[PDB]
Amino acid sequence: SQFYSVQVADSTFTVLKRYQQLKPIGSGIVCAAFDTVLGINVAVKKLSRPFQNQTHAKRAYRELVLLKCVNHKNIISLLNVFTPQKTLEEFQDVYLVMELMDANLCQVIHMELDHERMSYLLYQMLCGIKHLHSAGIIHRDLKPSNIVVKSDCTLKILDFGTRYYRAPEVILGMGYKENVDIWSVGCIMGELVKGSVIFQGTDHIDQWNKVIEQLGTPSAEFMAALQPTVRNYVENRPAYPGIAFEELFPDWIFPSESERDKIKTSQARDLLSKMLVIDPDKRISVDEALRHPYITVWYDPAAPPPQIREHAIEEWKELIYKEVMD
Amino acid sequence: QFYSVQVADSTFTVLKRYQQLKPIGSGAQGIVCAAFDTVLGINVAVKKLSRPFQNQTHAKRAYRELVLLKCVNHKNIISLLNVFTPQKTLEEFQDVYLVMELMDANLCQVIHMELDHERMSYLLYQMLCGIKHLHSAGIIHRDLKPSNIVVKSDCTLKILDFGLARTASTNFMMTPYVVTRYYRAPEVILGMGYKENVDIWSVGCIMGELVKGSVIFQGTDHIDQWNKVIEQLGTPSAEFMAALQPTVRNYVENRPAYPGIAFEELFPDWIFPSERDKIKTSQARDLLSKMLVIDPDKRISVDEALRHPYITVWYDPAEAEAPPPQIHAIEEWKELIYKEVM
Ligand SMILES: O=C(Nc1cccc(-c2n[nH]c3ccc(-c4nc[nH]n4)cc23)c1)c1ccco1
Ligand SMILES: O=C(Nc1cccc(-c2n[nH]c3ccc(-c4nc[nH]n4)cc23)c1)c1ccco1
Repeated sequence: SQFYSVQVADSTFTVLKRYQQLKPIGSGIVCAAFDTVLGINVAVKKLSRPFQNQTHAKRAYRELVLLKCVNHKNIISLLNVFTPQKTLEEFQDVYLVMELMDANLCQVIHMELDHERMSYLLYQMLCGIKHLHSAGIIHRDLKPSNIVVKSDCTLKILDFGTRYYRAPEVILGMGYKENVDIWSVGCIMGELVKGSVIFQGTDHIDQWNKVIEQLGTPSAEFMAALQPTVRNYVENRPAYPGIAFEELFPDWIFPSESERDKIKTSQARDLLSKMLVIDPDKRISVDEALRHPYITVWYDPAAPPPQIREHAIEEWKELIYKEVMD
Repeated sequence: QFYSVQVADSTFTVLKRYQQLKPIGSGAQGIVCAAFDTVLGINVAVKKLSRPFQNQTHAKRAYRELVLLKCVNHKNIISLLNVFTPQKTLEEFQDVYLVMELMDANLCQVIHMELDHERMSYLLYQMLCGIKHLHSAGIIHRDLKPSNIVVKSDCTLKILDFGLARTASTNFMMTPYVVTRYYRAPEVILGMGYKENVDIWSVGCIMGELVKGSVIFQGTDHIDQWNKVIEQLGTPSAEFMAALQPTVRNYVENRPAYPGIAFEELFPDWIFPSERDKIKTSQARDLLSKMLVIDPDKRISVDEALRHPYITVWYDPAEAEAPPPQIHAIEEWKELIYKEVM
């Protein structure tokens, strides 16, 4: 096969000749490109020095294996993968070709969405997350910027797993389970409705303060699950009663141009109140969220789980190279 | 003070506040008129109990209706406004008039209309809510049909009565009846016992009729009712049939075998109401397939039907639950009923 090179935004992209007129859409570094075999625009991602250490190679091998095996309507589709190198010995760069979307969620936060659209977006998020959970993948890094949409309101998750969306248990260095991703969904949901970040901490420790001021000091039952030294910190914070959810998310920030909006507003606030819960023992699960009145309107009763670690940098390199070549 | 009026070949004697009586409903146990209430400035429904004191069953049922109507307070159960007797003493005592909120129609009247998914699911949500409130008070209706459900033009729906006492026996399909009983649950028809989801069969029959615009199981007589069930849903399991009373068991097992019709064929796409309607249609059919189940062991519960995608969209988590209600010789009944009236 033949390639050509183009300097794009401080970088040099060397790609198959089928991908033309590259233009940057984010930062792996990502370009939009016209595919002259398919006749469509695609997204071309050049992986950022994939084998510089232990972390990078581990991450990039995972991303590539998962993109190839996972097929769900709410997870980004891989269209092609290539390298401009011809041997394992000179092998340096990996290019991922993915479907091109219209926008990420940061951009939709700035608009005035009705209940139908908000609930449909949230339904899709939870569907994507459920599929990831069923494959043993707990994401932990969900945020507006790694979720993309089409103008017909289709939603896909970009990666397989920033401070503003981290669950209380992550902040306090506890363990976590599936519903760690529900906290993040609650944070994104709140922001879609409010137009601003719910918990905007100046640092990772100030994050806890932002949570406490709004939701209140968590229960003694929750405290019991902390190691004494971590609990000492938590209990030495000023005490907060928490703000009522009717006050946190007042009627006026919700759509209110018809009478049927009134009940959807009660439902949306109720779901928020179950997702934004400090104690993961008491926080809603993905399956229950999917059955919530606000969400379940989108469920159709009429997808197979995917057919799915420490190494030397050279051992990782041959693993990645094998994945690119088949 | 009272005055008398001849209404649809019956004589009503009512308080003078109740004026311009016009009949709206007939039948045994009660004759019903709309009346303008000059104290309240609204039209109401006046029901005269159809001879409450003829025997012990009549007096029992009349007492039960009155007690329950008084104690129950739920937005989907008919509200009682007043109760009175034209007689002045316990010795005189004879007639009972019940005054209730006036609605716009019986569900018989609005069933078969061209209704969208939004109105249909809303009516069904309301029915389920009333039923659940009854169940939580220990009341299982067992005889729900469109004629005991009433509606307003805004789609508000209420249940009109409390059906059969918990300890009442029913007659199975082999024992004749004159009237139509299109909504009777298979377990009642077959002589079985009943549990709470007896009422779910009725809702399924009502849901199907709202969608199709025709009675789902329209038997020519009491026995043909069962043939209409099996022709569409299919013969139930050997195990289920084997557990029936001999009279029933022998008939039912020697019936021709039917495979049943797929719910996509029974309730096809074109009978349902955009692209938003497509998922709702699919959800509606799914609920129907779970309600219209012969064997009560395999039939959906009221709680589960309320959480269904088709239904739960009308659930408001913020609104307060309605608190649960605070619950003989024919001449002892009279004194019991008189005290309730006064
Ligand atoms: O900006 C446009 N689209 C847009 C906007 C935001 C994301 C994507 C996007 N689609 N597919 C992807 C795969 C990966 C990434 C990725 N971003 C960081 N890292 N990776 C991003 C995408 C696309 C646009 C479309 C038409 C006219 O302008
Ligand atoms: O026909 C009208 N309304 C209507 C129609 C059918 C039922 C009711 C009804 N409202 N309240 C009730 C209480 C009991 C009964 C009852 N029927 C048997 N037994 N009991 C019935 C009702 C009302 C109407 C309203 C305005 C103009 O026409």
